[PDB]
Formats: sequence, structure tokens, C-alpha cells
Amino acid sequence: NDRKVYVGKVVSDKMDKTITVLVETYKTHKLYGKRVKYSKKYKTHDENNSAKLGDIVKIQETRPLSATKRFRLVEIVEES
Amino acid sequence: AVKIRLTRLGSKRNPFYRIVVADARSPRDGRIIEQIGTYNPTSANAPEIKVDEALALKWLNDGAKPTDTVHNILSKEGIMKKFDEQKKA
Amino acid sequence: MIQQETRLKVADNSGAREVLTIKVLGGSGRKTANIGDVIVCTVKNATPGGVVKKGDVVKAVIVRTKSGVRRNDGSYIKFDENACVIIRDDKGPRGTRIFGPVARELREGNFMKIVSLAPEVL
Amino acid sequence: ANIKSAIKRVKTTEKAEARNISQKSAMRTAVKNAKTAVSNNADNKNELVSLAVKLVDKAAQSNLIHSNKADRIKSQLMTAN
RNA sequence: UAGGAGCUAGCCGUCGAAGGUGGGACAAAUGAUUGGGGUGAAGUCGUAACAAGGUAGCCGUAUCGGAAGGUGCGGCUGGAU
RNA sequence: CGGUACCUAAUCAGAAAGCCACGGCUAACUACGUGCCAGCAGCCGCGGUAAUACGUAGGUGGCAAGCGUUAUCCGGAAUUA
RNA sequence: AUGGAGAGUUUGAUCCUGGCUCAGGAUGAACGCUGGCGGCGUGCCUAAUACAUGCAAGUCGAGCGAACGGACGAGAAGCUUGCUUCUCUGAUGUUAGCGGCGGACGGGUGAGUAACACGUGGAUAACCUACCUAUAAGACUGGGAUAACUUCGGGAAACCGGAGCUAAUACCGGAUAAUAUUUUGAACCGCAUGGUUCAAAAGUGAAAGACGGUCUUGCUGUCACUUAUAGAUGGAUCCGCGCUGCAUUAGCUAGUUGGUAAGGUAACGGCUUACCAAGGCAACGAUGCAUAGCCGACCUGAGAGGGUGAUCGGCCACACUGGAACUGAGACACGGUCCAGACUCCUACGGGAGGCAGCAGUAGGGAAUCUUCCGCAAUGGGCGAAAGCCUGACGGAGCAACGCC
RNA sequence: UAAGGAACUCGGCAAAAUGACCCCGUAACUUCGGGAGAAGGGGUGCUCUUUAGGGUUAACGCCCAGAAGAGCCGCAGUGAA
Repeated sequence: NDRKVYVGKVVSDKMDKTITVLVETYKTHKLYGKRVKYSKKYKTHDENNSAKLGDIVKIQETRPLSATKRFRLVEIVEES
Repeated sequence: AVKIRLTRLGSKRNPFYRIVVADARSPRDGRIIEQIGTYNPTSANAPEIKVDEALALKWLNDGAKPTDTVHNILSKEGIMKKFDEQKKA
Repeated sequence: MIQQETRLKVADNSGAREVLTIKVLGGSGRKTANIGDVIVCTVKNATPGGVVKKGDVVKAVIVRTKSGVRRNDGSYIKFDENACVIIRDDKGPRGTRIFGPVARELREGNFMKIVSLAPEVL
Repeated sequence: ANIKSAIKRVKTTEKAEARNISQKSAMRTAVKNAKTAVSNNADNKNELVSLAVKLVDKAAQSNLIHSNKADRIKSQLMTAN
């Protein structure tokens, strides 16, 4: 079928085609019910250095092309 | 292979089998594939055969085998007797 | 040719490693011991755990000397190090295993238990 | 108290591995030389594979090797061919 | 011939568990003796604090005195005239 | 498993409950020693020659093949609110 | 929202605040004393301490050599008129091999593991799969050995060292077709890439038995056999989150951190190797320490829930220790191999052996936790058509008020 | 100078052992200088490649090497002092 197609926004493109987008959302204490923001970066493989600084990058997961490269690029919107 | 068996219940010296078609590599009370029906032959009269024979049409046609005591209540109650025409396809 | 003050490595598992010899048993004035003789000795280096402890005064039998023995047919056998085995004053060992080869003349002093346990008697 | 299967298996797997080191070593003979002789555009620059693709499927026609390894063999063999 | 190619064998260097010590590090146990603490008996001496408890306290600090306390300098009342 | 279970008959009213207090908590008390002694002791506490509290013995009481002690998690407890 | 009161306790006497204490439940409980019977569960919690013995995985003459015994016609009679003393018809069984399967199952344990391990939700355009079931390709060729038998030796030993021999559905060489395969073009999502026809050098099977009756065999039924799909099994790989505490652990890493090329895996890459920048990881506490298999489940809580795991199930890890491999579809294998180590045992002293965390039993420690028990009748599994064996799985008996009626 | 290694002796007296250069590493304690060359480890000949240092640089050639690979010899490579 497909694979998982989560979104993000870059933090640091590593040298030679490794961008690192940032995902963050809101989990709760189930004892309290109060949700709180929390982050979890999922590092995507950029195929051709497509994404830029400021880009709210939507990515898509793959099977590992390398040690960290679990996600591949579909959508990039803007740049600063 | 995957096969129908006799997985029991009940208190001391009194079994309550609910049948299970699953692999022979599992133990006799292990994790299963499908709990089809029950069979309590230990009564005063009846064998209490409850059977949903709709899924024997699947599994006996692509890998499950009846094995030497679960085979011949199907030849007794008539579960495989309906399969006799269903194997005649 | 083991005399007073020499150090012998211990060839069993009784917990001693090094031993210093105090006397050569025998007669008055007997100066040197060789393969098959019984010496009395101190343990200068022990293995943790172990039956015999540092500072103990034991007796041992000499297997293996560096200047070994002459036999009756004029053949000789020498070894590369001096070793001993701590005994139980009935010529039984205190350990349970023997490491290394052991001279044949140990059978003449009736140390049969040592001779049996050893890897090949030479 | 080891049963007679354990004393029987060690000798039949002595001789079955002697049949396994018969052909796999002969295949690892073949990947030492027929690999080294198909290259550099030799005399049999395109006919050496008629023993190579013969024997690496002789390992595949029995339980000697995985078929994808035989597929892995033709990957680097027929790229040269 | 079994010479090449390979193979058994032969050497030749990379990595190895364990070992061997080697230094330490860390942890635990023990150690002739010791010194702070707790409990009891408070055996004993003194009466400091509570009555402006016979010559108000309290903190930071500093010094002496075995200790209690003694004094001194800033600050506080949680004190009499 | 097992002639075990079960059914018939015969049988004697047959052969079988134990334990802690009897102070206030808490329903179950009174005499002998006893003299802060023996000792009990969940908190408060009893005994110094008139103890209901100790120890000795009849009643009962709580409830049954258990009763009591010991240690261990939770409620009682909103001392993690 | 079926629950949520408590009893005391600072005085000469009150209010607050405070901890502390008991009343109430449960325990794999155990102990002092007691003890009717059944119907029921649970049963070393400590030493993953060490082990004597029994003893626990086998399988098939319907594979085919053997060889043995041997019924089997079994002479002349050995004249003791009864056996076979001979021959061959010699079955079946024994052997003990060669052979295919199994050994990774059933069983036991929680040391390691604070982690993708487990739980739970996804994913593979990186997935494998003997046997089983269905699907089609079909079963041509030659074949040495080779244990067994003879022969030499060791040792009480154990079990070996050498010389010549033997069958196969065992085994190995010759060509046969397949979505094999890398060379040429037309599918869409996940950049890479896929998708199902394409069209081509290719690629090689192969097993024959006891037999129904026929044809002195044929579809090979049986039961396989090897070629291209599937169904299944269990396992693999990859991201979500739930997952102990210490900063009296703050700076963590340097094949590390990304990429660049070879491997190779069922596939992936820093996984390793030659290259490039110091990068990447971090106080949101990386790092390290200490502790602990995980979950379901238990349990009591009004709910907010969180503590147990003997239980009873599902998954992971382990099999004297520590390494390396083989074989097998599946192992780095609990009653396989080798190495190294530590312990233990037999000896005729020459060298031989063993790994109870499979079920009882023994010692130990402990406060304490089952009989060196029975039977496979049921079930369930193993190889065999079946019959048969193995069940120390299981089904029962023992023993215990330890607990429930 | 076999084996042994302070058993000698008032006493390890005398002798033996250590030693150059290069590379790795190094404690307690301190007056913060040190301790320190702590201790403790490893290396060293010759030939050929070479990519390249001090460069002899003109450049490898001219010697030591930049120091890396591959070799050869001996019981031993600062082979003596």
C-alpha cells in the first residue's frame, strides 16, 4: 500500500543529504488530564536536498535506506 | 500440520472439550488458530456435538487435516458427510 | 637440587601458588632435595578461596625439578621449572587436580594418588 | 545417558557434511577460479558461465544454497555477461 | 608424475575468548586502639535558662573557658523603665 | 483411576471441636495467693497485704476445626491532599 | 457516581497542628495448641547451590544390504522311528548398519535483560518458510562405493588404531521446459522505485519400493520424488506511544556523526572496509550508575486507580562456564560436535567418562513448601497406511486444614 | 660458572643488575614550584619500493628519513665501548 506519511519542519540538514525535521504534539498526564506539549524528531532522508530552512516538510516513512534514513520526502512548502 | 484437536475444560475427572483447529507444534492447551465448536462425549447419553462446519470447508481444503479421533466424529455426526459433497467439487 | 630458601611453584589446586622451603627432611645435615623427596615449606602466595592459606607451614613432595634425575639405564630427564605438591602426611594430596607432567620415580615412594591424577607421568 | 540417536547423528552428519563439503567446497572452488577466470575477457569470456551458471544452480537444485543466493550469483555473473 | 590451478598439509600477518600479571579504581568485611552520639542509672557537682529567675533576650560573628558560660561588634523584639 | 466413588440393609444416640480476655475502649466476674514481686501490656495502664488487670479456678462471650501469635500489601486516611 | 463513619494520643483545663497507634480485610504464609469426613485448588518464595541412582525422543522390511536365529519341503536315516545332523524353499523377528524424518516438540527456569524486551497501533515498494492442502511441470541416464564379512593390533578395561570386501527409494556425473536470470520497450507512488505482460544467451529435476488387479504393469493408489504458483505456519526486519530511580551522575559519542564505493542479508545500511566536515548526542538529564524478564492477569480501591505474578495464560532469555562452527527448512542445538576453563567420577595407571533449571529422589541452606508413586485408559504429539514404541506430556493416586464449600 | 638466590654478614660490604636515543604512560603528598627520568610499558639491523618529509630541495636524486608498506638474516640489531 502506502507507508506512514507524517509531517514535520527542519532543524538541521546534516552534511550530504540528511535533513532532520521536527515533529511535536500534545500528550497528557492521565492522572491529571492536563495535556502538555512534547516533541519527537523523526529524521527523514532528503533525496536531492529538496527541503530548506523554515519548510514545514511533510515526509513519508520507508524501510531503512541507512542507519537513520527511515523516512523519505514528498512535500515541501516554503523557505525563510 | 495445522489440525483439529480436543482442548478440554471442566473440574476434577470431568472434561469439557471445545474443539480447536491449530498447529501440531503448539501444546494441547496452547495458543490456537480457530475454536470452532465443542464436544462433550462424556455424558450419560449424548456426545453434545455442537459444530459450525462452515470453516471446515476452508481449512481442510488448504492445509488442515483431521487426525484419527477428530476425523471420525465428523464421519459420525456427519460434519465431513456434508464435506463429502464439498470435497466432491 | 632444592635446598633451603628456594621457591617452588605449586602444581596442584590446593590454593597455594608459591612455596618457600624451610627444611629438607631426611638426615642430619642433608643439604639438597630432588624429585621424590618430601620438604617442609611455607606458602608465600595463595589463591583466594582455597584450602591452604598464606603463612601456613605445610609439607610437600617434589615433582619436576630443573636439574632432574638420572635413571638406571643412563637416561636422564630434566624439566623447565621446579614444582611441588602439598601432601597430607599419609602421601595423599591436599588438592584434587595436578597440573603438568610428573616424573616416573614418584611411584617408588608410593605416591600413587599423585601419579594417578597427573596428566601423563613421564 | 546419551541415546543412540546422538551417537548416530554425529557420524551421519560427519558423512553428510562430507557430502556437504563435497559440493559446497567444490562450489567454493568454483567461486575461487571460475569467478577469477570469467573476468578480464579471457578465452572463454562468454562461455565460462556454462560451467558457472551450471554449478551455482547445481547448488540450487539441491539444498546446498539459497535460490536468492543463486540469484545473487547471476547478479554479478551476468552483469559481466 | 600428480608438476601447475585449486585442495589436505605448509608457512605468513589481522582480529580473538579466557588467561597471565600489571597498575590502579570501586565495593564489602575485619582490625590492637580510638571519639562523637543514643538509652539507662541520672551515682556525682553546679544551678546556667523559665519569675526584670538575683547580672533581659536572639541571630550572624569572634574570642576565651573543660563545660556552663565570658566578652565584643552590626542587626532584630520574640523585653522591663 | 476402581470395585474406589454410589446404592442397600444391619449398627449404638455410637468414637469428635478448641482458644483469648472478662479493667475503658469491648458484649463475656468473681474468690485464693500476690505485695510494683511473679508477671500481663494494642493506647490509657494493673500489682506497694482488701488486683475485677498478674498467677491460680466456675460462669459466660465472640465462633467454630479452629483459636492465637508473628511478619507482609490495602482500606480505614484527602500524613502526597 | 451502590462508596467515603473510625478508637486514642501533647493539660491543671481547652482549640488547632502533627505524626504515631489499633479496630477491618487479605497471605504460596509460617509457628504454638487443636483436630470428623468428603467435594475442591495450590503446592523450595531461600542456593541459576551441588548431585548417586532410576529415567525421561523416538520412528519405520511396505527402503536394501546384510548377517544371526529360525518356522518352512527338508533326503538318506544319526536306525537311539526321531529328529531337520545336510541341502535349498527360507517367512517373520533379531539385529546392527547404511536411509529418510525427528532433534528447535512436549518439559523446566527467570540469571541476564530498564530494553522494541514486552504490551499495543501500524508497515515491508526489505521478507522467508521443510512438512500440510490445492494448483501445473513430470519422473530419461549411467553409477562407484559403502558399513555389514574377512584380517592385524591394543587394552580387565571402556572403545579404538589398520588391510581387503557389500545393497539401496542412500549417493554422484550427462541433456530436458519453467514469473529463475541480466540485456532490449509499453504500468504509478514511496524520490529511489513498482506493475505484468513483454523477449532473449540461458537454467535441471528425477525414487524407486510393498502391492488391489492388471499387462511378468498402470494411472504409479500408497509415499514420495523435483519444477512454477498459491493457501498456511511461525519467525524476521522498521516507526508510533505505555514502560524504575540517582545531577551527592552534565557535557556524551570519534566508524561515532551524515554522505561516498565493495560486500550480503529473505533485505537494509557506519555493519566493516578506503574518502570527506567535525559533526552528531545532549539539563526535555544524552552519558553512566543501581535495580528488575515484560504484558495479560491478580488484588483492593467511590471513581480518579495503582501495588502481586506462587498463580494461570501469551511473548522474551537460559540450559557447568565462555567461545567457534556444523547439520538441518528451522540451532549457533536442555539427554549434538570442537576449543578453552573450572569441578566431579572410574581405573588393571593404559586413558576413559560427566553436566538433574526434563520427573521423583539426595544433601545443603531455610521457618517451610509433595511419593527414589501408578497407568498411558482418555487426550495430545512424534515417525510409520495401519498396527506398534515413546510419553517422568498427560490422566490419576499419595501427603499437607495451607486454603475454599 | 650447574642448581639454588642474601640462606652470607654487625650490615647485601663487595660485585652483579640499571644505563644512550625515540614513543606511550605516570601515584600519594605538596609551600602549587615540585614529587618526576616516579613507578611502569614498548621500539632500534639490512635491502627494496614511496606517497613524502628535515628537505640537499633544484626533487624524488644529496644524506638523514616523513614515516608507511613489502621483504632478508642472525642465538642476539644503541650487536663493541
